[PDB]
Amino acid sequence: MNTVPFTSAPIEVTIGIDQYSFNVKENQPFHGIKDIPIGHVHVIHFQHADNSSMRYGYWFDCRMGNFYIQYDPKDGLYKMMEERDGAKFENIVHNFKERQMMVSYPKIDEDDTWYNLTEFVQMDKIRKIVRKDENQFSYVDSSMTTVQENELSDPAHSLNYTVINFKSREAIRPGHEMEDFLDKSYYLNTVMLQGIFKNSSNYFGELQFAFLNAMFFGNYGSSLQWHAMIELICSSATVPKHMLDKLDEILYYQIKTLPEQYSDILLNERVWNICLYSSFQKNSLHNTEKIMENKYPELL
Amino acid sequence: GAMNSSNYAELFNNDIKLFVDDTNVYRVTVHKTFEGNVATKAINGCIFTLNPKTGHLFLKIIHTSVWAGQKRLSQLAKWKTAEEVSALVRSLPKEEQPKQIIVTRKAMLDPLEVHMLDFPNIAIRPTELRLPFSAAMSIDKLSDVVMKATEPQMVLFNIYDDWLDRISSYTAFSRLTLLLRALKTNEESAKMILLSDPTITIKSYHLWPSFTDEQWITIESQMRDLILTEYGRKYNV
Repeated sequence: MNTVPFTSAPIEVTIGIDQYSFNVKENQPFHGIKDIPIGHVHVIHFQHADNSSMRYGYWFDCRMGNFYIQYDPKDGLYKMMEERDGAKFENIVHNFKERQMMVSYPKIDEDDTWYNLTEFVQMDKIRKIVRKDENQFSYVDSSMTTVQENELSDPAHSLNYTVINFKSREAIRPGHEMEDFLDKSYYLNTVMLQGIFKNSSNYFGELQFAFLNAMFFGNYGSSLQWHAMIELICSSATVPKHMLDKLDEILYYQIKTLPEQYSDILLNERVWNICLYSSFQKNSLHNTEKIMENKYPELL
Repeated sequence: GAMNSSNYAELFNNDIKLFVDDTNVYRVTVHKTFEGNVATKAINGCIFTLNPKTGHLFLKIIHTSVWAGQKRLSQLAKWKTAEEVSALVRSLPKEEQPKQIIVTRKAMLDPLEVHMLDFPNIAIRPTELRLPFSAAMSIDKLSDVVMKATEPQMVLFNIYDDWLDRISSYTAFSRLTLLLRALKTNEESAKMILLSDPTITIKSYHLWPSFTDEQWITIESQMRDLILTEYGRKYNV
């Protein structure tokens, strides 16, 4: 179980750690988060009380280093940093734990939600989507645009998700125009799975990471990416059976975790209705269809 | 974006463009089977691809053999149209290739866009105009060549005959759409108007009769009367 200490909390802020969140008051004696489960990626995220605009946060994996948060009064945000002096860090953490100035990662033992949301998400892949190689953790916020959005403007601050475009030469074989447009199996299995992602695990990982960025930061391009990756599977007539079954589980936990009040903006009516009711895989997502029908029947 | 009443003069500027109409690509007669079920029999169709500035018509005849053994023909017909239009563009010299293709039915947008991926600079556009190009098979010489075809065939026409020697493209297109609108609303009456005077003939190399300017005014007036009448009937007004 690992710890992310906070130097201080000088401004009032709502702090998220994965699917949990705490309100911290201005200059409240908050000094971090302990008992963070080892084995998963995690995200710590922030929304300032005075500007409910720009949610922002850091993806990290405590196995890769000792990380802490420190407010920067010049750039006006909570920044993640790495402490390279291992003894200096253990001493900071132990003092803060002794003074009980840390919240405990509040995981119920029965609860597999975070595992189920991050099953295929790997820090090394995050770091290729979010390019900043001098850090071991990755900053994401509400406003960052994706490579694809940029094509249609600062590249250093882009989300380098895999570009998916159903009306592109990459997606459509010369001479198989109608076939490839109506049955995207070639594009899914040969171009994307065999070619770019190499395996279904890396594809699901990017899908899960795009959803999490949409949910936690309201990142619109991430939402576009999540829906595109779902649609590409559902619009393929030929998908490995293990992928379909895993997809149903992945989407089930995503829909389960989504705030009920955000379904209006994070859920694309066309994609979901097409995927659950018209697509080749209309009958392959039983769990996801059941939770969607009981939780958001208005959308459908 | 979409072509409509507001940007109508764009059709007659000097940027090459084509209208594509797919209405008559997949044509069937519906009939009863011995067992009393219903079945369709396809007949030859055509893609209607028209330069509205010059009148050049690229009539690609769609022979019934293209449907043999195929499923979901009305969907295939859109993609076959898109395939043939793309092949036409590729066959043309670069300086003859269109800068825009306007589809008369929105369901052609995605099929044509996908077939034209190699041509990213050619804009594929819908239109809000209700154009009467379905009535192309009411032009006797076009209907005849489609029905007689025994194999796929492209036939080239000028749908304006020699009118551009005397009138502008805008006026020629207006005459064409009025003629076709009349033939669509009441084919029998429209055709009666066009041939009532046996002394006015159709040249071998033309589609329509050789009316003088004054006779075209009478003809055009007779066509508008036909269209309004029919309309009050259709709607009782």
